Amino acid sequence: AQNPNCNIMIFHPTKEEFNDFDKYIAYMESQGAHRAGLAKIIPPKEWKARETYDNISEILIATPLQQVASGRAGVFTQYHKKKKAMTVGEYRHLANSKKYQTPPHQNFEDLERKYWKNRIYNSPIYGADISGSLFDENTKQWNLGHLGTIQDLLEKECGVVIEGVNTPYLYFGMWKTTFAWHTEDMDLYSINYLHLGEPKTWYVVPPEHGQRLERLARELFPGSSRGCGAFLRHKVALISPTVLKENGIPFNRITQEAGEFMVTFPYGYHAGFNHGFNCAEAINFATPRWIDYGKMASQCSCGEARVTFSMDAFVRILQPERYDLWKRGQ
Ligand SMILES: O=C(NCCCN1CCOCC1)c1cc(-c2nn[nH]n2)ccn1
Ligand SMILES: [Cl-]
Ligand code: NI
Ligand SMILES: [Zn+2]
Repeated sequence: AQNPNCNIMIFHPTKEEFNDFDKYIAYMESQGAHRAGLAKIIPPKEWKARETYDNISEILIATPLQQVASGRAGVFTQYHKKKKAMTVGEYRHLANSKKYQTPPHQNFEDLERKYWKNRIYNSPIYGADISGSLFDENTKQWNLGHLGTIQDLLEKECGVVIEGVNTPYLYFGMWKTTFAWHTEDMDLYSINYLHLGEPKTWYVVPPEHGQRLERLARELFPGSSRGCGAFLRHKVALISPTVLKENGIPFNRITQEAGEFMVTFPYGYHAGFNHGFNCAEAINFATPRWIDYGKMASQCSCGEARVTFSMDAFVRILQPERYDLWKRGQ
């Protein structure tokens, strides 16, 4: 079996290998990449996402979110407090101000130590899930706005015809901006491109051990767990690497730099944080291997995890027994 220890693998495709997205995902899986839950792809040197990031400051962040924590340094939840709209220009200036700027630090390890020690005592602000794309129209390989849609995959594999669209989203982050432990909706894949700015650190649990993380989260967040079996889909819970190690949870970590793609695989739980001002783009996608994960994915039906209208058809076709209850929760 390939990649039995479930290590995060890093790939360096040639321009020739970068010309067929689904073929290269399948190649990475033939080498065991999916067993880690996450892989890094470094594009060939000749490729570029866009020629210049001039004027990015004109994009509007309609509802910036302030991430307020509760709990202890290694085990906390975060809630989002809505802020007034700001442009990316205003947001970048805020990210770089004394209150929010990255602190002096020796290396990535020192910065990670500072994050887990101090995150709960600050409330960083970020822009999340902004529909849009920063790829140039003339970028033909790995353009997240021109990938095959999840609907077309489902129609090809199952012979069904469904409504819905699949479009990319932008994220603007700053030091300590945090993404909570989660898998994707319907346990889909995701792909994330870091367009500009400072790095993003990722943590990931192998899909074959995802239930261990779920059991620990129930133990550590008992009130939250009681409302909803699938409360990790609320995307509110953080658990540090030290606490994961104390409790025997298998995981890995890797840092993504500007110009690099990260792919998350079906049922790979992930979390992480930004080092400083940056801009990323992400979209969900599917392959034939995803279908059996989609059929078995847990659902939040308690109200909290309000989803996209695209997800209705996925539940309706793949999980008919669950559909009515899930709908009541929407
Ligand atoms: O999957 C993630 N977020 C949830 C997407 C919600 N769906 C459903 C609603 O429409 C947008 C897509 C995520 C975010 C980040 C991240 N990177 N920088 N900040 N956060 C990293 C890894 N995963
Ligand atoms: Cl700090
Ligand atoms: Ni994600
Ligand atoms: Zn719920």
